[PDB]
Amino acid sequence: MNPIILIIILMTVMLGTIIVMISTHWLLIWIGFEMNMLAIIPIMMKKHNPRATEASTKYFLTQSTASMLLMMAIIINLMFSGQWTVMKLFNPMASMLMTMALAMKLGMAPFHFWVPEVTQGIPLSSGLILLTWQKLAPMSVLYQILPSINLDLILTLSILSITIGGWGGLNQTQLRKIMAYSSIAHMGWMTAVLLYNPTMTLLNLIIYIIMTSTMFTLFMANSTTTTLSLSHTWNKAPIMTILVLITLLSMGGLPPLSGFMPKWMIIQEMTKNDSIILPTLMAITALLNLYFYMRLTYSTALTMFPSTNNMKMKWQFPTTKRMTLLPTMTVLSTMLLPLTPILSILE
Amino acid sequence: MMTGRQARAPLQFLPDEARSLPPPKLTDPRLAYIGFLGYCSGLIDNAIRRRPVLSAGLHRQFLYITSFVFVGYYLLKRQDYMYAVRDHDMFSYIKSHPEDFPEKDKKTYREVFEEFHPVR
Amino acid sequence: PFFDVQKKLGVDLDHWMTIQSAEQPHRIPARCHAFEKEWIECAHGIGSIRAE
Amino acid sequence: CAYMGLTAALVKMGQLEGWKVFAEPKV
Amino acid sequence: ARQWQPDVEWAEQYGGAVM
Amino acid sequence: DAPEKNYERTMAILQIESEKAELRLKELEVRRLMRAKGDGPWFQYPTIDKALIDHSPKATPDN
Amino acid sequence: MLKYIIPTMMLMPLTWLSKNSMIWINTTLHSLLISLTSLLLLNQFGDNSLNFSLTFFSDSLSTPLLILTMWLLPLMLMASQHHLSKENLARKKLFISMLILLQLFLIMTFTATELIFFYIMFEATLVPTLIIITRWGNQTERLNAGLYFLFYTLAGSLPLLVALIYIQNTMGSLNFLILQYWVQPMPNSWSNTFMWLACMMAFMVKMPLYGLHLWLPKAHVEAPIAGSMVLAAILLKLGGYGMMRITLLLNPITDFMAYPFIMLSLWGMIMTSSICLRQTDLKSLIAYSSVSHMALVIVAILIQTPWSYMGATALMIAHGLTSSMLFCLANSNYERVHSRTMILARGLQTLLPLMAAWWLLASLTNLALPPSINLIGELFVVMSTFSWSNITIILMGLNMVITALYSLYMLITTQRGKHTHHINNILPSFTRENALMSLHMLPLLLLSLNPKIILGPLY
Amino acid sequence: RDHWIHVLVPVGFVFGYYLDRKNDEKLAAFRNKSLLYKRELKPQEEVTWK
Amino acid sequence: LQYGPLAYILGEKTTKKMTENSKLITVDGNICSGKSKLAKEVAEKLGLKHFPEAGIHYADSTTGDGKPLPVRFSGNCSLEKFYDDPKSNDGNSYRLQAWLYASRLLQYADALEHLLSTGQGVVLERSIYSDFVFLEAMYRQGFIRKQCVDHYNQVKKVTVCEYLPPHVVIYVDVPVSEVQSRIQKKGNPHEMKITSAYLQDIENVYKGTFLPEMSEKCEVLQYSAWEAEDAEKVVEDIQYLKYDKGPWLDQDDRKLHNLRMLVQDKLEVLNYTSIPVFLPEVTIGAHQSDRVFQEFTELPGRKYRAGYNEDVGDKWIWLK
Ligand SMILES: CCCCCCCCCCCCCCCCCC(=O)OC[C@H](COP(=O)([O-])OC[C@H](O)COP(=O)([O-])OC[C@H](COC(=O)CCCCCCCCCCCCCCCCC)OC(=O)CCCCCCCCCCCCCCCCC)OC(=O)CCCCCCCCCCCCCCCCC
Ligand SMILES: CCCCCCCCCCCCCCCCCC(=O)OC[C@H](COP(=O)(O)OCCN)OC(=O)CCCCCCCCCCCCCCCCC
Ligand SMILES: C=C(C)[C@H]1Cc2c(ccc3c2O[C@H]2COc4cc(OC)c(OC)cc4[C@@H]2C3=O)O1
Ligand SMILES: Nc1ncnc2c1ncn2[C@@H]1O[C@H](COP(=O)(O)O)[C@@H](O)[C@H]1O
Repeated sequence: MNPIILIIILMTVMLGTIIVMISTHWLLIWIGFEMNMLAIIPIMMKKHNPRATEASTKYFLTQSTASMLLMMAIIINLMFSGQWTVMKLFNPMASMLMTMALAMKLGMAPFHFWVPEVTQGIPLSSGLILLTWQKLAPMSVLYQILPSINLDLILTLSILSITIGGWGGLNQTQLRKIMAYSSIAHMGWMTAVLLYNPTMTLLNLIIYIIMTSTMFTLFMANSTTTTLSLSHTWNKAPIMTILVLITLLSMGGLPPLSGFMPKWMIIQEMTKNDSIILPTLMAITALLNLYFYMRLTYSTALTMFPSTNNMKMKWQFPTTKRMTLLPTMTVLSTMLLPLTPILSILE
Repeated sequence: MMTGRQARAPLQFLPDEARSLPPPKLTDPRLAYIGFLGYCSGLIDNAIRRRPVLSAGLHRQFLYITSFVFVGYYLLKRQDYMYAVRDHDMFSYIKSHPEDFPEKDKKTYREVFEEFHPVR
Repeated sequence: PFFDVQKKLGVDLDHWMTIQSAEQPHRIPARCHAFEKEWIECAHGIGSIRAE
Repeated sequence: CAYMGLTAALVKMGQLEGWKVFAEPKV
Repeated sequence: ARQWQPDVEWAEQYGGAVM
Repeated sequence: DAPEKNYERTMAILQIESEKAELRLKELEVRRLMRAKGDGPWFQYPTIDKALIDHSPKATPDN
Repeated sequence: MLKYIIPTMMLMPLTWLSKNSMIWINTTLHSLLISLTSLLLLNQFGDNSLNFSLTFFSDSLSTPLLILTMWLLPLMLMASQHHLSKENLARKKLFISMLILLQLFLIMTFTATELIFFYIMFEATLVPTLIIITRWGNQTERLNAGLYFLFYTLAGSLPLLVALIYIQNTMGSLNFLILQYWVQPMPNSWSNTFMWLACMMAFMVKMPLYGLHLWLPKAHVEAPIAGSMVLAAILLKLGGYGMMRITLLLNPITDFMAYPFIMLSLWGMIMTSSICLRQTDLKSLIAYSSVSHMALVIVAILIQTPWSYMGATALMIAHGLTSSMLFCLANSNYERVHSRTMILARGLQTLLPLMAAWWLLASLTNLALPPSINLIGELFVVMSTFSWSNITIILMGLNMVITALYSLYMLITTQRGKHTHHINNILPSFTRENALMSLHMLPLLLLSLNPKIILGPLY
Repeated sequence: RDHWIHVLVPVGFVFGYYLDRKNDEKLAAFRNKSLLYKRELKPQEEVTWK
Repeated sequence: LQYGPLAYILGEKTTKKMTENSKLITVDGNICSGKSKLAKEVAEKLGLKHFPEAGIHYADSTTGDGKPLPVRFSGNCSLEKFYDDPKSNDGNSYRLQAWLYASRLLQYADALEHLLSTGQGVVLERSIYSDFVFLEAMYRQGFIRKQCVDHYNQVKKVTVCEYLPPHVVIYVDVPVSEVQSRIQKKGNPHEMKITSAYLQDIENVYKGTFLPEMSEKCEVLQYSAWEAEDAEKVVEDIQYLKYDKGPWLDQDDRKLHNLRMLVQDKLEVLNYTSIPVFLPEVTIGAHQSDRVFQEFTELPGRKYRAGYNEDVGDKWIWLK
């Protein structure tokens, strides 16, 4: 791909997210999602292989169905309110359809069935874009319509996402599918605290984006897409195994790491509202994703591995890959918990 | 929660009334922890590119510490501002609604009857 | 997030198609112009909780 | 025999002490 | 006498499609 | 440290922590009442700006 | 407490900027200086605890555990420096850094004024311990222990987290100083029953409890010597410290919720002590002895009398020193015979007389020979449990037979009898090893002279 | 200094001790104000403790 | 980086340096074909940069001081011990073959980098398109197992698709009799142990597999030994070739830019040489891997990145 055209297409992805973030009219929200989808389709087809065409077709169909449901929700809002402001909705049917459509755009359960496939078919940088930047716009629309969001629907979608993201990644050896089920579980964690405190939703979104960006940047720095190729990293660069160690421990929620920061605050904002059972079983399910993270770093990151002779050629060359923001993102994804009251800047 | 407050003057990182609040000192322990995060970032940057960790790029580690302290100073100003706004709204709401926060009568323990549970 | 760029920069990107009571071409009223004007002037500034 | 019975006991005591699982937002 | 490490038998359990 | 120093330092610690605990309970109650009634500066979800209304004479009179 | 945290952190530039042949000497010297500094915490008062700041405080419960923690680091650096000789220098500094980080977590775990900072530091201590055990454990076979750590996370620390956030919402604070004066009685209800289990089961697994002790004769076996020393000496005692803090809030429901778990310990110390009579593995025998001694601390905390708390904290300090010395003796034979089998190397008093003297002294402190503080803690717990119920003395005294029985058996098997013929690499005792045994035993013997500094806040 | 590494922990002690004294002034809201040790100040004295 | 996407934005195109002399010419033959001078003779008649045939230590010649590293560091394999015992116990056959194939992949990446960055054409000896002609000739002799062939085909499938075939393949006809005559007249006591069926299998995988697949994607020039003595006729045949086959025709600035971004990242070229397939001929254990890695760190100039080694005399590291 021509780098000028790549810059233009990435600016169009960013422009669609910005149009969803800033616009007051529902048609411009829909336009921003259309622009974002239309622009992100070539980023997935960067390498031009049939897995990326399958992934882009599945992503197209899911985001197009979600966009049609979003426009039907906007249209029922126009029936029952005669106007177009991006605020609370004026019909529970529009509320249900827009919550369903945004759940399809995020990849929340029961519409999760594309997120492990599409992330598998596309490269690591486009999977980084999909799992970080493509979460910003529907969380903004959910942030603005929360007076109309049905609590039972958003909590059903949230805990279904957390259970399916927990019990879907236990079986996984592919790193992109582990990140995709982790995505589904974290979107459940973001949307369950949405009607209680949306600032903690934003906190979970930013800490998730930092940790996911750290993980995909380490994946691009090591060129590892599987568990077993990740095991061959200590004999090439030993620090990269340490960084995927501390960042995967952070994404499951170990104290005293920074990825313990959001969900603890989320539990802290769900017991204020007298919900005890729900964050309890929610973090019970998060213990399962932490547990396969601890298998996936105990059994296959710490204790050192059989290597191959051609690796001794790769000792003679350093990494010339641009590891952009990787030490900053690794420090922020691990050592940020002593600054836990920074969350007030997101209020 | 407080999104109707910063909707009258939107997209202000630090508003004008934030200048009525005491800014953090440069020896703020939060800001010192942020500078330590910058030093850790410089060490991880020399570690991932196989440089001498404590030796190479002292100007680069200096810009890491400088840039994290620089960003974190304004982040801590906004943090202190938002907790000050939270307490200001709390106190003005309690003052504007005296019926909802009654001065409950303070009883000393000579009138308070607590049930004694013996450990035996 | 709703980063209100339109009010911060003072530009009118899409406030004009938002309601029926806005300035229309050739001063065409909507059929429920008066009702929507009354409801908007009722609910203005009091927040959505008090408006409902 | 174990987890079903413990869960049914939890639902019984949620009926008794008033445990909310889909609790309405109050603060 | 030294520390145990993964052999081929331990390492091949993480090389398939599914765990 | 002197017993005076530890004693009075303990009293200052207890003052600060009792004030913080009372303020946390008041923060909970303020958020509860402002979500219930909507009459405070929090939970002010936006409505339509009434400055967007065209108050000009229109094409037809009955409006 | 900031005159202790900052030198412990300055041990990190001390261990990474030290010359390659000097990194044990420098860390041992400066950690011994920190352990000498650690005696300033003995400024305790008969009414008030020593309250440093909003974040840190120290009564007479936390103070001896702090002194034992700051004393344990030089001993771990001595014990673990032999079997890391052929290690990489950077990996050796990583080991020392994880030890220093574990001490750093512990010395502000015991001084935590507020209970969720206690929770953060409490569950922060598991990570450097985990990395020390699984990166330097010399073999790793943990097929059943993964599911048990999942059980620890499910039944333990997470209900504690939800319960502490609930107390934060109800009381408005988790400062232990505020909770001394704002404690409400926790009455009989099902909500308060699950509240009690949430507040207690994490610390029940950390002690460990009988039936929940399944991790401890694995994690002690699969660990290096410094990991086993810090598990036996300090990391079990976090459970007892946390119980003695959290049982303030659990009155009076504890007075009928203690009855199952007390049984689990009173019978449990009968079983695990008996289990020590059939151990092939010496390190597993010392592990089950640690369970058999922490059962008494569980009972003494749950019966919540003054004599029981005094005996429980004295037993915690004494058992920390004693069981750490027992693991160091087990390693001082394992570094020679390269197997943990207790019937392999016998008759070692014929070969190592001074080391057999150390085995004899650690056995006599293990079986609570008076006037040692093992016996003082054991005895005060037995007195308080006699005040609880006059029949329990049987279950005490029978334990105090079997506790003698495996203590001398461990002495008789390893040190007495006929020496094993086909083992000829039994070297004389290095001065490092005898220094390690003496720096365990001589503080343990000097604390018999002045035991009042290890009897807790209500001495 | 040829032995500049043996002053990391001890100065790290003293500085730590320094910060402890620095926190005591922030906890002096009841210096000579408790009901137990309230007393009039002696001549040539401004505080009862530092 | 020196070259990247910004240089392609700021105007550095590689059709600006793509003249008629920019030809990747590959010279191929049997073990003693005598083509070693012929390639060099092409490099003194067309003005091209000659690359010698990649041995075990070609990566050593590219990095560091250029001197060959010890065999425990680089290779862990021996050509001469392969000549002695081709059916060895320690698996030297396929381990040597895989190390040589990774060396050829590194050399071919170097050749495409030099071609795309300078515009100067490159003459190679037995490139990555002609390495399996040893492998199958080993596997027809039973020197290696079937799993080694499957592993080699996986590595070749994931590495050879990414590149472009050469412009010209020059093959040298030297039969097995003349090869063995030049071996006996050479004087290497290890090389005089090479059998006849092995050389015949080399020549059969030449004439039956390599050239019948390269005769479509490029232009073959098949010479005998005495007519390859004259470089002038070979160069005369090269300079009157009408290049109309192969994917060099549809090469714009974008495809050649992506290829140049591929070949300058040497770890990305060598990415799938050590694929996670634990084959015992190439599997090093964990403790030996740790030992040789900690010894390779202690080699002078190898501890850090290249501009960051005070022992070899790097200055101003604190400002770098
Ligand atoms: C603050 C100042 C205080 C000053 C006073 C000191 C207070 C006590 C300090 C520690 C006392 C024990 C020290 C020696 C034992 C450890 C080393 C060892 O084994 O050496 C063998 C070695 C002699 O044997 P060897 O023939 O040369 O070589 C070894 C053989 O190959 C093989 O050996 P072996 O089998 O032929 O002979 C071993 C034998 C084996 O004998 C036994 O196992 C029999 C012991 C049990 C039955 C008899 C005692 C029953 C209890 C009644 C007595 C205590 C209360 C008395 C008060 C009145 C009544 C209430 O053990 C002894 O003879 C040791 C005598 C002392 C035993 C103390 C009780 C140990 C039993 C377990 C705990 C019991 C409760 C706690 C007691 C606490 C006492 C304060 O001794 C030495 O070379 C001495 C080294 C220097 C010792 C310095 C002691 C002070 C250290 C503290 C420094 C800081 C304070 C400054 C004071 C400095 C004073 C000079
Ligand atoms: C309230 C919300 C308001 C908005 C808040 C801000 C949200 C920030 C979200 C960040 C999302 C970043 C997505 C990735 C970057 C976008 C462009 C991109 O993809 O760059 C990668 C680029 C691709 O180059 P290419 O040549 O295609 O690589 C293939 C490898 N041969 O190059 C590479 O592949 C090089 C390898 C390293 C790339 C690392 C990129 C890290 C980017 C994330 C930084 C951290 C997030 C920002 C801070 C937190 C913000 C929430
Ligand atoms: C295999 C996976 C995913 C995990 C589980 C696991 C390890 C590594 C090590 C161990 C382990 O299981 C635990 C079980 O229980 C405790 C409990 C402990 O404390 C409560 C404790 O403290 C160090 C240690 C242990 C085991 C231990 O050594 O990796
Ligand atoms: N399987 C193999 N058997 C023999 N030689 C090989 C093999 N693979 C590569 N070669 C190389 O090919 C060279 C022969 O080419 P030449 O330079 O003409 O002698 C040998 O010296 C080896 O370096």
